[PDB]
Amino acid sequence: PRLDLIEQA
Amino acid sequence: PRLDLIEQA
Amino acid sequence: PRLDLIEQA
Amino acid sequence: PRLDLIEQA
Amino acid sequence: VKKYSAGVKEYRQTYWMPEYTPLDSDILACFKITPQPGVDREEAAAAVAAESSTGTWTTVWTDLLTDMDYYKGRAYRIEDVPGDDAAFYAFIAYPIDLFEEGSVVNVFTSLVGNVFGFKAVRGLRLEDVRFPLAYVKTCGGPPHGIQVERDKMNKYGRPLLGCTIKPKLGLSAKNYGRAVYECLRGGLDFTKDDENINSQPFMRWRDRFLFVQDATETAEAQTGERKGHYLNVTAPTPEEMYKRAEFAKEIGAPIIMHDYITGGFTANTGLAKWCQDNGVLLHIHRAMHAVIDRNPNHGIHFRVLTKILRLSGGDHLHTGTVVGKLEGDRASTLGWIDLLRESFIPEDRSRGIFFDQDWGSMPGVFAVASGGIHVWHMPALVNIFGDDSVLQFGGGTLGHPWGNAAGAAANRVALEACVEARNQGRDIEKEGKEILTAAAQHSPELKIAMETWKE
Amino acid sequence: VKKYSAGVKEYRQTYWMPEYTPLDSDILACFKITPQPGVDREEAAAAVAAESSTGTWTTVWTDLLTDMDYYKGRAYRIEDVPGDDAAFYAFIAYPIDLFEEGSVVNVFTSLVGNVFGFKAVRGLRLEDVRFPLAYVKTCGGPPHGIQVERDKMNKYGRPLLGCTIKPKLGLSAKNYGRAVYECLRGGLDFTKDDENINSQPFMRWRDRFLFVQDATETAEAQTGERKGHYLNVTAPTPEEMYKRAEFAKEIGAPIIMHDYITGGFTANTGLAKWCQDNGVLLHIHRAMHAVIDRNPNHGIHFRVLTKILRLSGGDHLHTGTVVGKLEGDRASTLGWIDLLRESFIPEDRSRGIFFDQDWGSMPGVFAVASGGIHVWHMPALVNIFGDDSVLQFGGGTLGHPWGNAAGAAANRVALEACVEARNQGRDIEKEGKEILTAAAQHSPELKIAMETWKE
Amino acid sequence: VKKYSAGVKEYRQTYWMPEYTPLDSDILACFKITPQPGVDREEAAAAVAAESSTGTWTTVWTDLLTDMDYYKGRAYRIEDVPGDDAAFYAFIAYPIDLFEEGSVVNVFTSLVGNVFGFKAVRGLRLEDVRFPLAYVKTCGGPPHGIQVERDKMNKYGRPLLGCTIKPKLGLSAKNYGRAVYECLRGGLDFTKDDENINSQPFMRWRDRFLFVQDATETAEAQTGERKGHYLNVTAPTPEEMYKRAEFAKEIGAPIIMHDYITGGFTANTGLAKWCQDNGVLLHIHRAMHAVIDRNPNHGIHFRVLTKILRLSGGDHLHTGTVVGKLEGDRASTLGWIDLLRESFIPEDRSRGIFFDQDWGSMPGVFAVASGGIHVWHMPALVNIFGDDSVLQFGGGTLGHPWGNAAGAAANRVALEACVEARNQGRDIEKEGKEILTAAAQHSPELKIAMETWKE
Amino acid sequence: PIDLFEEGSVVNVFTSLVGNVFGFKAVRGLRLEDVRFPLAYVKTCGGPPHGIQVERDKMNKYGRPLLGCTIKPKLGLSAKNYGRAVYECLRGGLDFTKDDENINSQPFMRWRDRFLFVQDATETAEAQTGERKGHYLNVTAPTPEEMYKRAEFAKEIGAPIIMHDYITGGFTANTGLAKWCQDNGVLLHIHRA
Amino acid sequence: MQDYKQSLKYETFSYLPPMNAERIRAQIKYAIAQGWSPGIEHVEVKNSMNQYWYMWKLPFFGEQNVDNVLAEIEACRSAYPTHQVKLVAYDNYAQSLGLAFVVYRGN
Repeated sequence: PRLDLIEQA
Repeated sequence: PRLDLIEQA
Repeated sequence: PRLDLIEQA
Repeated sequence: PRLDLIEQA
Repeated sequence: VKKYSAGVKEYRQTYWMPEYTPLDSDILACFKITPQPGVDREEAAAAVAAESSTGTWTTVWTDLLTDMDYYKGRAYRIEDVPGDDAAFYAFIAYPIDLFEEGSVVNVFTSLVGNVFGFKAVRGLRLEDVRFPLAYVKTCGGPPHGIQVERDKMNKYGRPLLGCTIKPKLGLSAKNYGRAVYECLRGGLDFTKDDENINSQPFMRWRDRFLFVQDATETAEAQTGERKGHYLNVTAPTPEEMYKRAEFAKEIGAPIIMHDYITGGFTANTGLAKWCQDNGVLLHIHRAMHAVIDRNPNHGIHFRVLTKILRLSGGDHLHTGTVVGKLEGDRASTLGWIDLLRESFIPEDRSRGIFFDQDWGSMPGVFAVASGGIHVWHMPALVNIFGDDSVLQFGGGTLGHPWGNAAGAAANRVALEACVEARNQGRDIEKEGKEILTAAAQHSPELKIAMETWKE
Repeated sequence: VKKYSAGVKEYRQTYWMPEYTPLDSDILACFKITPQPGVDREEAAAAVAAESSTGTWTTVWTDLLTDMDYYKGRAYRIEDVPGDDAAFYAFIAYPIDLFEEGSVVNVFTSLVGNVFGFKAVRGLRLEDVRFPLAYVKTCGGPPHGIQVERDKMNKYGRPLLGCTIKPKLGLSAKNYGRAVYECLRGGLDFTKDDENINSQPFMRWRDRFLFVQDATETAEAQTGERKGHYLNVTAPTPEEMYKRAEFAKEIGAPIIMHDYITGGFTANTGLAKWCQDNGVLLHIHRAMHAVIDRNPNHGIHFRVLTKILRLSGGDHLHTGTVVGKLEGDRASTLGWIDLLRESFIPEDRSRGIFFDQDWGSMPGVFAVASGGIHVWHMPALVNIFGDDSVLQFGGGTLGHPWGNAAGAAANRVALEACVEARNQGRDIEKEGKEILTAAAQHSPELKIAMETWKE
Repeated sequence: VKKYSAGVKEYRQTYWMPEYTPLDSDILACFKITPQPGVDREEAAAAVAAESSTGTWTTVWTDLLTDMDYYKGRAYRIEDVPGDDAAFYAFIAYPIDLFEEGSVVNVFTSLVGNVFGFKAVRGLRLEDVRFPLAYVKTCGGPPHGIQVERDKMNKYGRPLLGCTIKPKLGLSAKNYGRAVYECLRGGLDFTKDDENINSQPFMRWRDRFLFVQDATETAEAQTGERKGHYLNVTAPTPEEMYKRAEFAKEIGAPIIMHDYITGGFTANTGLAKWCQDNGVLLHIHRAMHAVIDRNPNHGIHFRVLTKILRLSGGDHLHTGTVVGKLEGDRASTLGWIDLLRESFIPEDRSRGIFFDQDWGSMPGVFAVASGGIHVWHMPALVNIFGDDSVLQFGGGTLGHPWGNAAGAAANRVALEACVEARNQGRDIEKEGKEILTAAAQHSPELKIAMETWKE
Repeated sequence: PIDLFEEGSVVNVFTSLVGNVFGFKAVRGLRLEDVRFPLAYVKTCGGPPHGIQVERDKMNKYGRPLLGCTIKPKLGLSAKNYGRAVYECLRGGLDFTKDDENINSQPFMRWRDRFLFVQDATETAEAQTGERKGHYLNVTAPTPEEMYKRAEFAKEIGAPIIMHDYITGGFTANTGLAKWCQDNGVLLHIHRA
Repeated sequence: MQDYKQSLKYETFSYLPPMNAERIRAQIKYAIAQGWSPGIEHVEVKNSMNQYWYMWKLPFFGEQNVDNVLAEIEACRSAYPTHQVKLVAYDNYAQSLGLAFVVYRGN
């Protein structure tokens, strides 16, 4: 979850 | 005000 | 006790 | 100063 | 029921007691139920009673461990809604034992927690709540109330005058104090922080409190009248809220303000107790009320929110302005103003008062009027609200062509002329223009104020 | 404007900026405006922008002391509402400087304070708010979040199972603990206080916390699994709320619960910070949401309230059950569950997501399902919510014909069978009955549970 | 009266309202007035009403600043005393506003402050006080009450058994613990400090608490039953009293004791609130009651003192033993035991109950019997007091020929045999000897105990 | 002269010697090579809270150098995974493990969660090896209040040792921490970032 | 009414019937499909509630073969036949476990 779908990605 | 129109009155 | 003999009852 | 030269401006 | 039988059961069998006579200790609630076609009135009323109190969607054995007859909430009367056949009033009695003493939070949570989400109803409107005297005595109430506040501020014979500093956001602390200073020196009793003014990068709270207190003291010395500014202590956390309140007390600020719905009941109740312990007047803003109170079919009527505020605690409560409201809603507004200020409000359906509400000795709260009001509204405001009110003219003061001091003086002259005319027995609303015009002959400030905004 | 001219002016001249491109730091709001015939869209949008930010009903000179171009909120886009010609979406940008950092209170108060009361609009609905990452970082957020909570409770691979003790009110502390003990020993991860359970004459809070903790520890020893009970710390005052939270920590309770709307944002935010400082999990109940969130034309959509809760702080949030909701509202529900749990939610109008919402590193929150749900709902619940959820079966546990322990076991078996079938690649909702029926062959508890309530 | 006229005036003109109907909120008092020949009944009643509330010996102008009609206490009914023509009952109503909320001190001070000193009366006896439910809810009440105490101590189905350590004074701390240890291991639920045991040179309190707690824990391990000892926290100052209470909590003592009259109401009320906050049971001793309550013509009836204790707070109250009392005073004793334990006590003049007393949800208090009682009294004690009682056998335990452990066992066997016989439907008082004799055949301790003291 | 300096203040002495002479346009370079601290000044300073001999007695370690390990990667691990790495290192024969200098309180791993899991790891390894174990919990924090809060929590949970960055954290914070460590019996490891 | 029998539990899936090889395999396959790294932990039964079980070797970062995971489970079981054995799946994006369940109950 959390970092998987960040704005950067 | 206040005591003039109490339930008792 | 307690609730058996309340004012409501 | 301060608000005069903001990033938005 | 004496034996445990599992499974789903109808709410009517237990929670609809048409022959129940409410006790004096009971909390009573009036809900306007707009049910979905196909659902029975009694079942809808019983379902609201069960889910707001002790009921469950399915039978649980734990009910038999206790006496549900004593504890349960019960719907006891169904009535038609005059002129609306889609809706009916359900009257539900709640035993006082169901609620934490002195907790508007708990009572509020129980009544509005989950009944509003029923798929059975199209809409649910909590119209009125009868708080029994026994419950009222457990609540702190207003820290001071109308009479103590008038004695503390040495203000008698007229409504108080206030102003919200404008623009709502954007001013530095020193400029904020300048605006406060000008308003107060010109004849306003109070000035206030906007509801949105807490602690912002453009103006940190501690800097604001310092400059405002300096402004308040300077104006007080220059006018010979007591002055105040409602410093907003609404804060992210209770610790922050108390810190700001303590600083206001430390610097000698007589009054503070809080947003009781957005800040929350728990914070407000604690603040109200703090205010009583420290001798600080508490002004209450009602931000978010329109989200909850506007819709006549779904939500909570403001009269209920008014009762909660008086129990939770505030010396002033924002009540809007009846001038905008239509006559149908005017009587309702007069209804909650009585609830705010009176000791005993008898039942009156024409005014939306469904239950006799006895406040006993609990002090009354100042009704506060504000909005887009200006000098021309003064006669109607004085008539409707009377002396135990605060009239707040934010734009009507800072929008005067000659600045805050002239705008304050214009409002002050208009208020005093209306009060003097009322005391002389004139019908101030009928003769409002003549009264204001006569006063303007001696006040250039009022004269141009009357030219700035329309009658 | 450079010169002071007193008098009333149109909001459009200043607050309608169709050519504005929002900055990344801006807070964005989407309001669904249902205006009264005769009022212009742009003017309605500008009026909402002005009154929510820096505007006044009349021109004030103090505007010239500051730079309104920098500070003002601005309506920047108008859009039609698909299938509803009476309403339009207004998009308003608010500079981040307008808000106290780390204050959901302040942002919430500003957006919903008084625009909802306009006579110009028939209804105002706040649909979505874009919280920029810069603002998000100032907020505490969930004290732990999904991953930390799973590590603390050593729970992996499945949704957690909970139960609210029933009846909501009426049980003594010792009987309350008995019910908690039976539920926990039977296979539930959690039990919880009802939202209405605070401190009542029938059950004082300190007695409740003591017996519940005893029940929790006994069940934990007898099952070899970690257990918890959400002790309700919702209280009349912040001092009382913290006292109860401290006692829960002192006796070793892993989790507590709070009502964030009724208790209030200020209390909740302080509690969330306290929870992080003391290592206590925080379950958030959403009492009153239906008052504010149900009406599609007037109020605040729950998705906004979801974002505020995640910023304010909670490890669990009650989200209702999608099983009842229709497909039109199902996608909306899936939308706020993503908002609750995901790191980056892209804009998706079909799901009601009007803005890209970036949470950065802010932890996700457990979605909590409850209501009149029972074993038969399990397949759909596991499908819709997934692993990072808490399924709460109050009536579905205490309403089992064989008592709490059997009811807990029935729910636990149903949950595990659904999870195992999902992992094996079966379509659990399509094959739900077959899965449950197969599991029931090895569990008499589940078998009779499936007979008690209907499919 | 509307105008100020100085000089002495008759009390009857204002304070005698024969046609007054008391409100539900009113505090009512029944005084038995034995007036001096020559003084009029109504004037005597009015004089008591005036001096206990708002009256003055001479007219003061300050009366006109307020509304004496609202605030004043008023005598509203005069009744003859059955069989006593020298005395009459005066019924006086006091508006609830006259009293500090939650203050038994204030109410008590007002009613008994100076009326007892009148030269007009030969004697004044306060017989009963009706505390309205609205006032009752403001008072803390018992920290736990009968049901919570039974749950905490896990004691059900019988009266509890206690013992006061003897000699009242003179024992060292270690010897005191030895006596406590022997009593508890032999089957007593509780032991207690004597009322005179505070902190003396022969036995400092901290040493006593340490050895007693060691004794209590050792006996509890050796019997498998919960044990307690009422540690006396009565102290010279509130600071000292709280220090001792905190140490008892720190070492794990479940129960403490206080002398509420000699220690004082202010100290007792604070201790009762502390006990609720800390989960410590509170036993209340009634030292000095006989000074105030014995004289039937002058003083305060114990029933009034009983009501004050229940409002102030205690989990147990010493009530004496009805065995000594004559049948005329037996019914009176049964009357205040109902007041101590019941929720609603209806008016009953035969039992000395002059007003309906509603306690609402306020918990009941354990009635405690003690004195020169021994095994032979057991049947009558169980009959009169019932299960929700504590029977304390100080001399009846430490005076057993075989020591404390045997004496405790003898009392415990006698109690259990009486309870078993009562449950079987035998008339225990009529068959007391036969019951005790039958039990003694299996208990050598009871057998010789029955030989030590006479039937 | 010794009178020029606040007693017991490495800050003051350091500030005076390195405050502004390094900025002279007269010199191309200035290098402070050595400073003789007189015994009279030394006695005014707190010094190491325990020192080598007391530390060996407290940890019951004699006859060899102690062995430590910094958990890697420096950043990125959750608290529970951090404890797993600590547990494995300690059970295998290391006396100590340590937080990286960059590990303070980050979104991926909040300090309180880290201290709890690490202490659990330390105690489990100690039971399974029969040797005393420790992990240098980093208390370097934004403010002194935060630094002391973390140190107090380490003491509360029974952590024998903590670590601090004395240059980046600063001398004032370090000196206060060293006095706190002596008052509370906690060993202090100093990183020289 | 049936009386509910209290017994120790083992968290996720412990309320279901004990898993055969097929059910266990499906869970591991699902974990790999999610991109999670399977790992094995083991502990003495009395220490089951500890936060930190023993880690068997290292997490099988990037392991795509379920059979390798199952072989490791057997190897851990052989080394520690009295210990409970738990399969975990590390989710490096959430820095949490995607799933965890006890494969062997111990003693």
